[PDB]
Amino acid sequence: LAAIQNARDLEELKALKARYLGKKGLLTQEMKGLSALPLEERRKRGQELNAIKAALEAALEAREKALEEAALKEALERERVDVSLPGASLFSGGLHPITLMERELVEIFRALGYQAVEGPEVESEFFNFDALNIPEHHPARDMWDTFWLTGEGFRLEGPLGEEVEGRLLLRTHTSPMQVRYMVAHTPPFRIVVPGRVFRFEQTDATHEAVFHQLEGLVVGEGIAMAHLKGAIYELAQALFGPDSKVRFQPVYFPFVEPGAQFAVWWPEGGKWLELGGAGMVHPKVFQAVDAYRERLGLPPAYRGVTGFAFGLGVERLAMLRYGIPDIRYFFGGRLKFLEQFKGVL
Amino acid sequence: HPITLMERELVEIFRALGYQAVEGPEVESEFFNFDALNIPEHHPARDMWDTFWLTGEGFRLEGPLGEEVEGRLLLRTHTSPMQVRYMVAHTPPFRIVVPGRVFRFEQTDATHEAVFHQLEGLVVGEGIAMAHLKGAIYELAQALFGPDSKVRFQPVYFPFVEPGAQFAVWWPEGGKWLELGGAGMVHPKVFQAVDAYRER
Amino acid sequence: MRVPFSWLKAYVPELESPEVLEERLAGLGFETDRIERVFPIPRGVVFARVLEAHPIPGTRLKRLVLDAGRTVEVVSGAENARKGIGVALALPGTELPGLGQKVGERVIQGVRSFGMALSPRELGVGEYGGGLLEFPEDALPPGTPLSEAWPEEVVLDLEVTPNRPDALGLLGLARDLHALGYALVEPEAALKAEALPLPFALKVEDPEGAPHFTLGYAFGLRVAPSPLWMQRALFAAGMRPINNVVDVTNYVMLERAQPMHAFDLRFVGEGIAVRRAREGERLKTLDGVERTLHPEDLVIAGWRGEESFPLGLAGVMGGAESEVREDTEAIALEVACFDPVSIRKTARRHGLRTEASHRFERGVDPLGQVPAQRRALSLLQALAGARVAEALLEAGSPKPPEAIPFRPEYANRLLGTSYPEAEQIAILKRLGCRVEGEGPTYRVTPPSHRLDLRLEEDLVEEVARIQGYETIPLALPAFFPAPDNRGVEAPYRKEQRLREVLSGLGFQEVYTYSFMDPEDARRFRLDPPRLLLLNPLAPEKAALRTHLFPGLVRVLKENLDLDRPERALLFEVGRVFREREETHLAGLLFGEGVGLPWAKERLSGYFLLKGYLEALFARLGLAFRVEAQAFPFLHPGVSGRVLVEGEEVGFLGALHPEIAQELELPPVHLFELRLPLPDKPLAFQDPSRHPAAFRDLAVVVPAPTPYGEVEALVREAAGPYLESLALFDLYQGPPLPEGHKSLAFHLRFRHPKRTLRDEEVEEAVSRVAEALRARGFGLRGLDTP
Amino acid sequence: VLSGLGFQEVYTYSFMDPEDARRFRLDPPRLLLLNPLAPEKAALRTHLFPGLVRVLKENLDLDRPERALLFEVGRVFREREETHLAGLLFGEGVGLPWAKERLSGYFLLKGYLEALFARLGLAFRVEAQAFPFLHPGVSGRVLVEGEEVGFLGALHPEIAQELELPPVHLFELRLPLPDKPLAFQDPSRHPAAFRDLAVVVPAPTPYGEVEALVREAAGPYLESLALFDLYQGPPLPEGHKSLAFHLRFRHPKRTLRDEEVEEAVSRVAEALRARGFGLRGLDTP
RNA sequence: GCCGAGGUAGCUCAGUUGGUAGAGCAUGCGACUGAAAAUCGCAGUGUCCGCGGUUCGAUUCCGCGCCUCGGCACCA
Repeated sequence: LAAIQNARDLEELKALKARYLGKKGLLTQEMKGLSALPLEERRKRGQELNAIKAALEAALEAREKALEEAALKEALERERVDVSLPGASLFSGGLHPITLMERELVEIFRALGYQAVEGPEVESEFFNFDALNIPEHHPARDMWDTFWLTGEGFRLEGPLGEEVEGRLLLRTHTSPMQVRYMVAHTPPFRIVVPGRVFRFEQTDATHEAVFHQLEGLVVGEGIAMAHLKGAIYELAQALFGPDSKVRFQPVYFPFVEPGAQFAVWWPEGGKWLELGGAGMVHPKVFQAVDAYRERLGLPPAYRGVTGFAFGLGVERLAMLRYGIPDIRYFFGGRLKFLEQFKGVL
Repeated sequence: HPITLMERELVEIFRALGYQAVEGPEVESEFFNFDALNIPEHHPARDMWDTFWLTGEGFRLEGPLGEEVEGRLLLRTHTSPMQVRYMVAHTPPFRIVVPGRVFRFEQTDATHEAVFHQLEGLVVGEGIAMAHLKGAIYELAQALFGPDSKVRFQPVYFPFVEPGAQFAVWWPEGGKWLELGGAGMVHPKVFQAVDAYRER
Repeated sequence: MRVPFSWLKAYVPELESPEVLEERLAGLGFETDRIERVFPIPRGVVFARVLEAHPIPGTRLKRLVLDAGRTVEVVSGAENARKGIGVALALPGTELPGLGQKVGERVIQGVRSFGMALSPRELGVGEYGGGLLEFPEDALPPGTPLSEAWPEEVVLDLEVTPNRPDALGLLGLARDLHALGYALVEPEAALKAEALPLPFALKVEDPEGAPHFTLGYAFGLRVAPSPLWMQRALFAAGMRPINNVVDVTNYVMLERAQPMHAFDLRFVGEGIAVRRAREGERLKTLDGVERTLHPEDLVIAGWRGEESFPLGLAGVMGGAESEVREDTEAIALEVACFDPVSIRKTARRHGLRTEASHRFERGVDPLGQVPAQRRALSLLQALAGARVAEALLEAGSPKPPEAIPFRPEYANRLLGTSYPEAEQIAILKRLGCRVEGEGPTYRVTPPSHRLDLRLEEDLVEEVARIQGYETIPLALPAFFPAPDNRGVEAPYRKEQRLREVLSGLGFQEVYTYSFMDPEDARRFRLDPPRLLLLNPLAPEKAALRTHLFPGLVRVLKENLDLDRPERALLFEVGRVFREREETHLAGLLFGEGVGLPWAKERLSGYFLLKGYLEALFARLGLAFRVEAQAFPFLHPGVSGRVLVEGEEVGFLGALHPEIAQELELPPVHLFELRLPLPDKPLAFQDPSRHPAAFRDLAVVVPAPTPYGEVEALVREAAGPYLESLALFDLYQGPPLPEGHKSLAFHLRFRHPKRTLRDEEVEEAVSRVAEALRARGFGLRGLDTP
Repeated sequence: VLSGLGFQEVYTYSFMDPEDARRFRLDPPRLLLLNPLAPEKAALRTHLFPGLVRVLKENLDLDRPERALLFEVGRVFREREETHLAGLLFGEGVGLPWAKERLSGYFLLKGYLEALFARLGLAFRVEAQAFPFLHPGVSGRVLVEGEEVGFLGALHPEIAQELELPPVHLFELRLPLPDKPLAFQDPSRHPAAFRDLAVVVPAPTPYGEVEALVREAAGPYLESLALFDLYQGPPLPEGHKSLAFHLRFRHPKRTLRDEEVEEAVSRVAEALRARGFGLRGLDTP
């Protein structure tokens, strides 16, 4: 502050001392002899020249240099700051554990050649259970609890942007989108559809109203059960490491035949975790996609095609992996709870 | 930085194809760099790369399984040195891609440079065939320049591969046939060196 | 290479379309660099016969008398200007290429020059502008145009790879085309030799430098210029013609990778010795030099009884004075196989880049010297008349190529293809191979010229090349990776994830070279560079970076110099070399920093960058402390080392004003950690539901004391039920007992079960009060106000 | 990016209580449930902010945090179904902890917005336009790459009092926003002309107004353009506001012959006069 | 190894009849300033690759090496 700007203007006085001098000095040898100086060689061309000139350097370089040592010292007295002290209060930020858990599972599979599409939350009976072989008055309808919707205005665009005829609701499972994909696109493909799902259920520590699932399929010529066994395994390996096992047991699902429930060995967890349910897609699900495609003048695509699909609730893993108590927490949007997952990669 | 976008994008393209990305040391050692990749000295193959040869005391060049290395010091011309550093430490099969900074003794201009970045990689295992590399190098053309992109394969010479080739990729709307890289079925002598070393 | 089209069609006729060829080759593996049409012979350039050459008095010019089918003079200055040869006359009024100007009838020193005889460059057939073209005087009917016998030419620049040394001669190439379906017309130069003893010997001294040698003898030589088609060829290839004898030496070199020298027997002595050049030996290498020799060099010498003398530097140059010219009448033709490295070093030593060395350094058919002899002598016998001796001097027995396994199906299992056996046999069997097998494993012996064919695999790319790399189908692999490979991406992604966060955070990524100028060590006051380059790009790009900040600041400076930015918050993560090799994270702050643009007040400097650090750290799941500790380069008063999750990984501070002034730039703040930093796993603490005790206080503590001190004490005396703890007000001055600083703390207690009975927060506060007294730290409600 | 940026992700239910429509002064719920979980979880969300603030409140009620900068990206239902991005600011904001002065409020959250936008390769303007729920004096709608995707403002103090909580600032865009492809502009090597000025303009006028005028009158060779000082009062002719501008010219070839920056400045001076905007070197001082 | 040119500031660079070794710009200080831009008025940092010498300043010359260039043919 004090000795810096004072002498830097004061050495500039010397920079102005070099040219108030530089002129009188340059106004002797250059003005008395431009063409006639090499005629007036000894005495004059040596006195007012050579001699005085070295002043125009020693005083220049000294007020230019003998100022840095005294000024640069004035800053050594100033910032004598406390290194440790809360610095500017920037916002941290951070993700939500469903996002980490979801993205992680999205990666695991993408890394296996899978693509992730996302479907509408507000579905329509036909697309949701129906197209997936779940007709009404079916104790299969009793396996899911639907929030049935009502309201005027909402336009439910289906697959190829066309509007849909059906009864409105909130998607129980992400499968509705498994069919919305198959009408719009042609095989083969490997896709995974993550999203929020809605059940008419009694909120507690292990059960919930809203939730997230990730389901997916791989359809194409020649796909076999062996393939789903292959995948569901790779998911066990990348999630619980190289001493992890998978288990398959038959189970009933309207959209798949054969059907099964995978359970995964959690090496250090010591228990046999449950996880999801999958199976080789049902023939009638291919008929519905083609029936619909034809309604839209879209040549049929799933004639000679085989295909498996799987589905597992994110919500569970997110509790097993990131060790959480009750399911309510995520949606109970609480700060001190959420703030523990701001640090996860 | 654009190398990061460009790198990560290419890292994704391949990871999405089942590939893993490992990263190697910048300061390599003659044996690991050209040598282990079938490039002995006094070989006009050595003349295809311009090495910054290094000198200094102190630097400890840990190899694969943390063991120190006997060889002459340098700056990796290509990322291949790490293709072998992987094969000694791990067992097959695997699909990996090794990105990194590379260093050539060259005359800096608008199209040429001193420092640069490459991404190389391999897939080794029982039953892998040329058809497979054709398969991959294609998938890279598709995911980079979309569904009307083509790939072209022509033979070329590389010490570490037999057969060898140079891929060129059709850039639909670019109208030209871009060059890109060079690849090939790995050479038998590169497997011998890895095993020779493993036994050491 | 440099491939004259017509010439190639000589060995493989029915080739047609140089573009269809270029295509064919690049499919075989040869990248054509450029295609060129050459030989645009003007209509006005006709062929004249020189009748006489008379000097024009006391001047250098010569007045030649020609006949473009109608006797006419022209005065030349050129040396080769003599009677007896054929020349290329550019009639007056003839527009020339390399000349640019037009020829006309002109008066020179007393004579009327009717046009002018041209040099190669003048006509435009090669860069040799020091001498007229020289053709056999009987060449073409005196007066016919030259274009008639000099049809234009297409020449293509190939890119022959190092493994293809058979592809350095037209016939190597030819042979490859033949594999695709083309007919091979191998010229048979069958000579007429009479059996008589050759008047010279051949004694080889170092057989592992010249494994295979050959000396042939042709005498009775009628040295003249070489016929047009042969001049057209040599030029067409990018060479200059000399005399039928030497041209036949180049012609066959070009025709099949064989470098050969013809030595005038005059200068041979008793015979040819091939040895290592003895110290103190100097030769006048053909291009006109006195290359003082080294004992590593290999030399072709001749001896006269005692002394042994250098005639040519083996496998590179030669010429000297033993060179073939006008008065030649007999020659010893050299055709040997030299050891690549004995040449490759010698030639890279003397600074030589010969068509012939280049050929030898790659390698030559170690069994093609004898056939090469015949081509050259039969050629020589025709072109130069020479009577040749049926008797060469073969020294060095070569060994026939080794036979390779080759299982047709292996070739297929490798290519993913399905080429039938039969088909793949033919490919090799017509690439000129010895396939002696019953099947399934066949055992093939490659022709002598294919050095590139050692392993079975060399053989597979032979089948998938003729077949086409465009017949290997696309397919993808499916497989369960080996257990140990599973996860190797993890270290990586964690580093990539760091650049991402460092980015959304608010840092602009920079990439700097890894070269450091040794110089900086002093400017930045840091430990001396660990590694240095043996061939730096510049004295300043001499050693490698021990730190990233030198470059980061350097880089910053260059930005003020160019863009005068107001602030910048960059970051970099390159490799750093010293002792070992590490990944480092660094970044510098600078300028005004955050705040309001239309408000006179900013928020910046050290605490800015210090805040950006804690912001970062928290979002990383890691613990961050900066403790003080001056570092050589930083500023003494604002310098501390970064402490992540317990440990010291780097520093954070300002810059030492010495350097600031030293580098013309103002204040900058920076840091450099080392990666990877640690990773602390998710510790899920369930929070309580019952409220918290919001109590509060302040401490006096001595001026030059640290925050992290008071704070670490407060926190461990607070016990387990403390929650938050934040400094919210600092104080310097009175009402404080001079030389102290009041640090205000928002406290906060909470029980993870029932609530806090208050008297409990009190006794808690008691220990904190206690440990302050037990340290010399007074209060507000107890010790100073 | 919303995360490294400095926003803590929140997830809220998609059920809306019909009730809010009045509290938050917004258009009536489009869909209702036939079997709601509770009268309050009866219809679905037309906006995300109701819940974001709701959620915030519950945090004061429980944790008494000092500030919070959250963000959410759930599904919103009305007419069609969309993805929305919203987030609210609150409390003291950035600044120094041992310094009595903070930096926060609207411009804080407004700055975090432009910070975000830039790192997105997108263009961002906030033009004024009171919205039913926001505060009349601090309410404008977000304009990304030319278009209106949402709003940014404070809260209508009616509701603040209605909900026991203090001032909050928020925004809600609709996704996806656009994506502008890489336009690689090569920069020049020759220095730039650093000129400068100030404009008087009538009190209730907008910044984005003066600025849009300045910029298109500046011509093609303008580079940067930043407000660096604002003024309310005398020596100004009562009821005006002096906006100071750091200008900056640069030629992508040769340099600028100065008299050229001048004639350039002439058009800017011109269009200010042609609008009623006086200067410093010409119209008020 | 070669035949001839450039290397001038905080950028870009003409560059000689050497006399203001700059000009476009851009840089700092004293009036105008709530505060900055034009005007005013004032002077400047610049190893002119690095070093040997020459005039007054050492870039008009002449040395060796440097950094960038156009022609000699084969290289992830």
